[PDB]
Amino acid sequence: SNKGAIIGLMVGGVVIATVTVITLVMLKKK
Repeated sequence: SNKGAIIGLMVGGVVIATVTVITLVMLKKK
């Protein structure tokens, strides 16, 4: 359908993956 369609999920796929790492550290402040 579109080879570029995935190129847009690059920037949106890294951010959501970064916040997940920080979240784990948040609760670690226990």
